Amino acid sequence: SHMRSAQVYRWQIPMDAGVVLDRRLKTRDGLYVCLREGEREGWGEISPLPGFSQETWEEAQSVLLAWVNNWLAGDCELPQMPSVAFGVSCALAELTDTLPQAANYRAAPLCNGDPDDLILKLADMPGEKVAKVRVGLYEAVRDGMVVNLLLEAIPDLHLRLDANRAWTPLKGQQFAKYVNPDYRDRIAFLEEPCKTRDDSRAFARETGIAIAWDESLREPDFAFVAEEGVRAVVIKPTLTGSLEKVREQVQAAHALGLTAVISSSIESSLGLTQLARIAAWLTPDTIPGLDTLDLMQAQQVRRWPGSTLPVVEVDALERLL
Amino acid sequence: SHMRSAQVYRWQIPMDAGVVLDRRLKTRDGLYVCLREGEREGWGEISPLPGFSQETWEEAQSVLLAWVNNWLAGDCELPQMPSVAFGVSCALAELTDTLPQAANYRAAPLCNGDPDDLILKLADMPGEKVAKVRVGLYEAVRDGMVVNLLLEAIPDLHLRLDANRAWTPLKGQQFAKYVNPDYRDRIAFLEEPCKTRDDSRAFARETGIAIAWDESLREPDFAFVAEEGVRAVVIKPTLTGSLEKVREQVQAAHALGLTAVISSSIESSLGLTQLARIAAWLTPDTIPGLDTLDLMQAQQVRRWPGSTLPVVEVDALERLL
Ligand SMILES: O=C(O)CCC(=O)C1=CC=C[C@@H](O)[C@@H]1C(=O)O
Ligand SMILES: O=C(O)CCC(=O)C1=CC=C[C@@H](O)[C@@H]1C(=O)O
Ligand SMILES: [Mg+2]
Ligand SMILES: [Mg+2]
Repeated sequence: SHMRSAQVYRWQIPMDAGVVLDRRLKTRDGLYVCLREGEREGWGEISPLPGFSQETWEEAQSVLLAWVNNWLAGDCELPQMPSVAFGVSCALAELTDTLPQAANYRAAPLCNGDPDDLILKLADMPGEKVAKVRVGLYEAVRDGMVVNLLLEAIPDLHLRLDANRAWTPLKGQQFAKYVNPDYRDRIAFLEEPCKTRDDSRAFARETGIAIAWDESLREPDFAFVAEEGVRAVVIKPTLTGSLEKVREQVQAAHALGLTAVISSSIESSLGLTQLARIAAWLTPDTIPGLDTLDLMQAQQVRRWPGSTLPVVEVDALERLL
Repeated sequence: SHMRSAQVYRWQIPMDAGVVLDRRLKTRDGLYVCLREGEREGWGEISPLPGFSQETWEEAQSVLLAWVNNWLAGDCELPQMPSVAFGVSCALAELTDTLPQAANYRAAPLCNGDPDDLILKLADMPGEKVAKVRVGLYEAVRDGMVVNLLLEAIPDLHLRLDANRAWTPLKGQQFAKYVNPDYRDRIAFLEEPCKTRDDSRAFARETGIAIAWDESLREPDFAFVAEEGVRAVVIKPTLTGSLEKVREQVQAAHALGLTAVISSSIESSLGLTQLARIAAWLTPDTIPGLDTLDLMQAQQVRRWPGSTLPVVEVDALERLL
């Protein structure tokens, strides 16, 4: 039986109180697609992220439904709208059993709070110690002092930092000055230190601290480039597009000797598990940036193994078809 | 002096009689941009190709002029229309002296006609013997017999072939059957043998004859993929987009162990010389597919070294600004 059918689900997941993204997030709104052909089915998540995605939830819903209406009649071109392309391409890959299963469902811990308490937490980590910490909220001196404390405390810690383009050149300098140069190599990367990319490149070259691009990847005219100081790229599939485009970006990063990190756009557990599979497959030696499930009050449909959050089943979701 | 100025030229170059592309081409219509900032200038060619480019000459002219009007005020986003993106990005690269100069202005000879006469010509070739021959005009038996004759005649010849998606699986088989399996390795690649890409992939896997993608690269949803039988990709910048996108595609091809060939879209001598520079830079060990200048009755502005065609100078071209 080659018979095609499909369902599209619309949903809202309550966020934990206080989730910040410069702006608060109360609810995660999104969509699932389920595609079926004969005995097989595949799922994907279409959840554009407010303030990051160009498209809204409602625009994505429209494009998704139109795409599904075509697919039901036979193969068609992928959507270009990135959230929809991501979710549909994932569902297609599951249908054909070409998105691999994974042993490991990994995430770099996203950490905040009292520095000493974090030291205690990170020292008890098994395996390679990688954690992600936001910078650029406090002043630069405080950030540099705290990073230095963490790195001095745990000799095998490697920190990913993210300034979300907060800094001027001077603030980047004030930060770096407080990080012991003998530890700077264990900043695995600092995402988007400065307001402009040229200022970020100068920060990297001048301080020796490795940077990564994140927001930059979605800007018009971005190109993958090997350049002194850039050590990594952060690929957020929901903001990027198809699974194949994601794969092309990982490949581009690796060809240039750059680390490619698969990272969360605050997807539901369904999309997060798929990101975990993408990471285990395409970036097997890079822990992905997926530690956002614990910002949410529930899982849906597909479980992240080990999570104790309650699970909303398919039958409780709103159906559009 | 950081003062910006620009000129846009519109032109028509008469083609030699009988140039075929399933359809005749009388004239090559196109555009140049010249960008100047202080003491520096850069040039590029914007010449969409009828039947291949989505955009027309006139649509490209519009987009180019609008882009130039922005650039004159300061840096802006590149055009997305591929011919315009190519030409503008080339001009920008020249402005900053980031499109390298080249020693060699190379092209794989594009050959036709009596097989024996071609044998004589190719035997007198200095250096590595690579030539390109069209297939799929004659019947498949004739094509296979002639390819076999050429390869048997010249032991160090490597042929690039192009069927322009002419064949069914059966025609591909009729062709292959007449090529001695001991010589098939010296078909460097056969571009687009079959009407569908799946049929082309099966041709490659089943006959052992390497294929290349050309037209496929510009189709929606193309992805760069290592797969048995695909050995090369043909990148035509005018049909592709920016110099940076071209560079990304070469990089993608090389990461996958594929040959990347920079190829002509029947540009004027100006654009062809730039393609030659792109090839010497990005694909230093791959002779580019640039042997189309001798289809044209004149060069303009920039000379291909060694050509005896007359040169139309800048002062004879129509100016739009
Ligand atoms: O990359 C990760 O480790 C987790 C995801 C993450 O840090 C982010 C997800 C979405 C928006 C941003 O707040 C933030 C980032 O800039 O990387
Ligand atoms: O690639 C080359 O060697 C020369 C250019 C070439 O063969 C082509 C240019 C433009 C259209 C096509 O006729 C043809 C091709 O399909 O590669
Ligand atoms: Mg980031
Ligand atoms: Mg071709």
